[PDB]
Amino acid sequence: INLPITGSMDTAYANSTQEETFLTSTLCLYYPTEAATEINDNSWKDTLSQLFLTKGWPTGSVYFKEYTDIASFSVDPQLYCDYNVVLMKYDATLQLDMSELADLILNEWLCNPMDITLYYYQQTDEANKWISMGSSCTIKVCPLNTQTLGIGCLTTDTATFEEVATAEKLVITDVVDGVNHKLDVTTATCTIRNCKKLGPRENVAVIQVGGSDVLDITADPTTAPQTERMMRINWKKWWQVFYTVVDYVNQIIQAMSKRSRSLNSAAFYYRI
Amino acid sequence: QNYGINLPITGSMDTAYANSTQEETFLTSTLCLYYPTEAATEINDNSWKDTLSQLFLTKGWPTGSVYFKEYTDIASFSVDPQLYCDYNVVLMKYDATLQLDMSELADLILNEWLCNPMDITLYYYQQTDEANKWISMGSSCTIKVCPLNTQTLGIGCLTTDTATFEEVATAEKLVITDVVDGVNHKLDVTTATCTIRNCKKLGPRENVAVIQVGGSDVLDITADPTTAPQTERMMRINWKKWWQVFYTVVDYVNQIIQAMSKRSR
Amino acid sequence: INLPITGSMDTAYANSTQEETFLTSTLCLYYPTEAATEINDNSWKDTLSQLFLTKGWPTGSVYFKEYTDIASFSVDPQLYCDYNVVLMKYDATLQLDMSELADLILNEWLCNPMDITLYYYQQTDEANKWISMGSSCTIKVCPLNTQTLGIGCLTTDTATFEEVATAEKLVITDVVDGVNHKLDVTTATCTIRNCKKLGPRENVAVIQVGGSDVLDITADPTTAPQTERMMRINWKKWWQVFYTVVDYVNQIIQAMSKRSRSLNSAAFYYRI
Amino acid sequence: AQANEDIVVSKTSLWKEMQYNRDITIRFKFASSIVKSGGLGYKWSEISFKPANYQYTYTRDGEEVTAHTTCSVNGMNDFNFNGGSLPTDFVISRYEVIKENSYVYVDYWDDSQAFRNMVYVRSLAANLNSVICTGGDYSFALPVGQWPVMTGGAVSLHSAGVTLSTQFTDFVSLNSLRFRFRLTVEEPSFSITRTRVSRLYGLPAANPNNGKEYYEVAGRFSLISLVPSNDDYQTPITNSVTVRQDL
Amino acid sequence: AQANEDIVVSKTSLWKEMQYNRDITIRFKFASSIVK
Ligand SMILES: *[C@@H]1O[C@H](CO)[C@@H](O)[C@H](O)[C@H]1NC(C)=O
Ligand SMILES: *[C@@H]1O[C@H](CO)[C@@H](O)[C@H](O)[C@H]1NC(C)=O
Ligand SMILES: *[C@@H]1O[C@H](CO)[C@@H](O)[C@H](O)[C@H]1NC(C)=O
Ligand SMILES: [Ca+2]
Ligand SMILES: [Ca+2]
Ligand SMILES: [Ca+2]
Ligand SMILES: [Ca+2]
Ligand SMILES: [Ca+2]
Ligand SMILES: [Ca+2]
Ligand SMILES: [Ca+2]
Ligand SMILES: [Ca+2]
Ligand SMILES: [Ca+2]
Repeated sequence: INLPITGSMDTAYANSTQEETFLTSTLCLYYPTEAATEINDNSWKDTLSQLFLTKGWPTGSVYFKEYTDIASFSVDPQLYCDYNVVLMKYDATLQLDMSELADLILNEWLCNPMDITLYYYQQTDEANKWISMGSSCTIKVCPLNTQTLGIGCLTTDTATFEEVATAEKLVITDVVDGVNHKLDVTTATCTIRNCKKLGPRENVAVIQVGGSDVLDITADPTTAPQTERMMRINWKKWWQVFYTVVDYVNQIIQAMSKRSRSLNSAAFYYRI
Repeated sequence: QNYGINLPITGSMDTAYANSTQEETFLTSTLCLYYPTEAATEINDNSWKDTLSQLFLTKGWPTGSVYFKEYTDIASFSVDPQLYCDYNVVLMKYDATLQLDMSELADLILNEWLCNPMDITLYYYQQTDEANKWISMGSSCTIKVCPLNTQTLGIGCLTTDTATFEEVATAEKLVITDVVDGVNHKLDVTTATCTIRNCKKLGPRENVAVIQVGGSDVLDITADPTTAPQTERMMRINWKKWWQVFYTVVDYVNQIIQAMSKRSR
Repeated sequence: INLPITGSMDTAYANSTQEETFLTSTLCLYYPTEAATEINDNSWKDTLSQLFLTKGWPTGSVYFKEYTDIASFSVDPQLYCDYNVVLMKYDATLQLDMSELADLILNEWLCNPMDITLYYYQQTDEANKWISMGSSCTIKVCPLNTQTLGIGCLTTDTATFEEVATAEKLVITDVVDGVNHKLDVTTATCTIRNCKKLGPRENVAVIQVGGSDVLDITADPTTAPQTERMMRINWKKWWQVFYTVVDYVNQIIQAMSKRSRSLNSAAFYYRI
Repeated sequence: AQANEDIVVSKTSLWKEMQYNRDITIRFKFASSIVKSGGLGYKWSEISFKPANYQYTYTRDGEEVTAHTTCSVNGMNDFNFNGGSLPTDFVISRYEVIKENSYVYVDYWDDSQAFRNMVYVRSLAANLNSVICTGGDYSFALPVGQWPVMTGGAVSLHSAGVTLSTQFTDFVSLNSLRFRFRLTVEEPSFSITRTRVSRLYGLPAANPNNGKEYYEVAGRFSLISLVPSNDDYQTPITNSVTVRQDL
Repeated sequence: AQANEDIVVSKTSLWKEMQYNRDITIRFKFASSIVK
C-alpha cells in the first residue's frame, strides 16, 4: 500500500500477542543429521513437541526438517512456515558456504533467469548479484570492454576465463557493476539466476551452534554486521542445544517478525 | 509505501478515463503458454515456437517476452506446477477418465493457496473452515484417513490397523482432500513418494488462464457442491487440430490478458 | 538497605582512590602450568611483585595461584581475594567448558543442594540452572508428564534417558522450565546443585589469551554479550603477557569493582 | 515431585480420588510342573508351566515394603519329541515353549497405601525396563542308559500394556496390578543333549529360573483410585479356601 | 424406550446410580465327570 499511516503517543500498550501467535502460527526447525545421530532416539520429535506444548506452541504447529549437509540444504532451500529456525554447525572449510546460506535465507531476493549462451549480462547496483544453485557448479567469467572484446580473456577460449567457483553447490557471485561478463557454467547440473537483494526476511533465525561469529551477510567488506535473528551457541551435545532453543524460543520469536511481502516457499522470488 | 498494512483509498467519479495500458503491459510483461506434447506431436515442426513469437510480435508481444513450456500429460503437470511468469496460459485436454484430475489442477492453479507443512506420524489434523484442505502431490499418492472421536479413538477404523482406514485416494499424482470439519483425522500416506500440505484457500490467482480444448464445462472448482461456478479465466474451445487452437490463442490474446489480472502477492 | 540515597550534580570530584585501594586490597593471578613451564624460572613471582611495586601494589599484596588445566580449575573453584585476574588459554575443543567457567566465576550464584533419589526437580525461571562439579560428571535427564511418567524415555531404563553431559568436570545445565525432570548423575564422583543466577561478580576478570571472543555467559542464544571484565589478548610468549598485565593493571582494576553481596571464599553461596 | 508421591485430585465427604505415582521392584519367578508317565521311566507325560507366587520384602527410600508377586504365562506353544514306540526310547509327550506369540503376565502387590483399598483404577500407565530370561539345565533321570539334559534357551521380555487382576491364593487374596510382557527370541538356544534336536529358539519349561532365586525388574506405576476419605478403612485380604472338595 | 437402554436415576460428585435394562441370549452348557 502506498498510503500513509498516522498515530499517537497517548494510545495504550495492547496486551501480549504472544500466547495467541503461538496458537495461530507454525514453527519449523532445521537440524543436521549429526544431531539425530548423536541422539539415537526415534521419539525426540514428539518429546520436543510435548515440551513446546508447555511454552504454548500447540501440538500440530511444531515441525522438524532434517537436512544432511549445509550444502545439500543450500541447494534450493525450501522454507514454507511462519517461523523458521536453522541450526548451523561451524566449519572453517565451510565458512563462505554457511555465510552464503545465511545471506540467502536471511534476506529476500527477486530473481530473473539467465541465458548465458544467447545473451551477456551485467550488474547495475550493489544488490544485483548472480546466485547459482546445483549439485556441482564450476563458474568462469570473462569481463568485456566497451567494444565487446575480452579483457584478460578471449570470447572463445573457455580456459582463459577467470574461475570463481569450483564444484560449489551454492555460489553468490558479485562482479564489477557496469561491465558485461561472458559466463561459462555447468548448466547440466546447475542453474544460475540474476537476483536483486530486497529487504530482509524476518521469518528465519540462524543459530551458529559452534565457533566464533564469522557470517558476513553483506558482500561489501565494510559493514560486517550482526543482525538480531543470528545467534551463537557453544556446544558439546545436542539435547542441551534443543532444550535451550525451547526454553528461549520466546526470545527467538521476539527477535523474528512475520513477513510482509507475500506467501512463498522458496528462498527467492521469480519474476522472469 | 507501507507494506503489510491495509488502509482506505479514496476516489471520485468526475475523473477522466486514463489511457490504455495495453500495448505497454505487453512490452513490460512476459507471457507463458503451457501446451501438451500431443500438440507438438501433431505439428511435427521445429520452428513453430519462433513462428508463434513472430506472430505475437504483430499483437505487440516482443520476441523475448513469450515463452512455451511443454508438459507430457495432465497429471505429470499436476505434480508441483511451477507457474512463474507475469501471464500464464494453460491448454488442457478433456477426458472423462481425468475430469477430477483436471478439476483439481484448476482448483490448484487458478486459486492462491497458503500451504503449511504436515507431519502425519506425530500429529492428527482437522479442517477448521470450508477453505482448509489437504493437497498432496507426487508420483503415486495413496491416502487413507480415520476420523477420531472425543477420546482419541476411532470411528469405523482402528488407530493401529491401517487396513481398517478409509481410502480416499488410490495412486493419484495430485489429490485435494476435504474431510469433515471438526473431527481429528489420523492419516496414512505414501510419504516416500508424496508430500502432503495443509493449505488454506485465499483469494484467486488472476495470473493464470485455463483453456479446455475439448468437451463441455466440467470443472467443479468449489468443493461445496452448490456454486459450480465458471470464472472469466476458465475458457473452452472445440478442436480438430492444434494450429487452429494456437492461431486462435494468438489472435485473441488481448481478450485473454484482459480477463487475466496480475497478482496481488 | 531498603532506604534511598540522595546526592547532587554540583559537588566536586574527589581525588583518586587508586594508590589507596591498591594498598588496602589484595590482587591474585590465576596462570596455567604452561606459563611456568615455558618460563623455567623460580623467582618470577618475586620479580612480578617487585614490578607491581612500581604500579603501587605493595610487596605482600600480590599473589599467584597455579592451575594445571581449565577443567581442573573448574572443579570447585575457590577465589578468595579482593581482585582476581584469570588467564585462560583458548582451544576450540574446550570452548563450552571455558565458557561455563566464565558463567560460573564472572557471575554470582545462590546454590541449594539436590537429592535426585528422593526428589524430582524443575527450573522455575530463566535464571535457575543446575551446576555440577566433580572429576567425571555424566548427567542424563528424562522429562516427565502430568502423571509422573516418561516423555520419550523410560523412568527406570537409564539408557533411554537423554544425555546432556559425557565425562565433564563442570557442567552448567538448563532444561525446559516448567516440567519435572528425573535425573541420573555420577553422584559418587560429582555433586550437583540447583543454583540461581544473581547479579554479577565484579571482583574477577577473565583474560582470553588466544582466539577471538567466543564466551557466551548468557545461556540464552539471543544476547551473546561481551562484558567489560572479559578481555582478550593475542600472544606468542608468556613473559609479554605478564608484562602487559603489569603495565595495564590500572585499567583492569578500573574495569573491576569490589563486591557488595557478602564475604565468601567459594564461587557460589550456599543456602541449603 | 517425590518418586513416591500421593496426591488428591478430588475429595467428596466419604470418598476421594487419590493419585499415586510410585517406583516398584518386581521380583518374580517361574515354576514348572513335571509329570512323568509310568512304566519303566522312559516316557514323560507333561513339562508345563504353573502360576508361581513369590512374596518378598525390599527397601524403599528409608522404608521397608513387603510385596507379593505372581508370574504366569499365556499362549505357549506345545512341542513334543517321540523317537520310538517301545518302552526303552526316551519320549516326551508334550513340553511347553515360549516365543513371540506368547505373553508373560506378572501380578504385583505391595503393603503400601496404593493397594490398601484399590478396587477402582483409571489413568493407568507404567514405565518398565526390559530383562532377559534364560533357561537352565534339566537332567532327565532315566532309569538306565544315558542322561539327556535339556540345556539352554534365552528370551528377552519387553514391557507391554498394564491392567488389573486378582491374585488368589490359599492365604491372601489381592486386588493387584497386572504387568504384561512380550517376548523377542534371543541368540542362546535350548537343545536336548544326546538327542536329534537342537538350534530351536524359545525357553524351556523345565528349569526356566536357571538356578536363580528370582528375576528382578524395576518399574514405575501411576494410577488414580477410589479410597474412602477416612484413612482407617480396610478391605479383606486373607482367605480360608475349601474349594474343589469334589477333587 | 429402547431394548438396551442406559439411564442415570441419580448422580453424586463421584458415584452414580444407573439403570440397565438389556436383552440377553444365554448359550450355556453342562459338563459331566466320569470316574472308572
Ligand atoms: C490487557 O492486559 C491487562 C493486564 O493483564 C488485563 O487486565 C486486560 O484484561 C487485558 N485486556 C485484553 C483485551 O487483553
Ligand atoms: C490518451 O489518448 C488521447 C487520444 O488518443 C491522446 O491524445 C493522449 O495524448 C493520450 N494520453 C497520453 C498521456 O499520451
Ligand atoms: C587532590 O589533588 C589536589 C591536586 O594534587 C591536591 O591539591 C589536593 O590536596 C588533593 N586532595 C586531598 C584531600 O589531599
Ligand atoms: Ca558456496
Ligand atoms: Ca585470463
Ligand atoms: Ca556487484
Ligand atoms: Ca487427481
Ligand atoms: Ca473401516
Ligand atoms: Ca473441509
Ligand atoms: Ca563442561
Ligand atoms: Ca530418550
Ligand atoms: Ca532454564
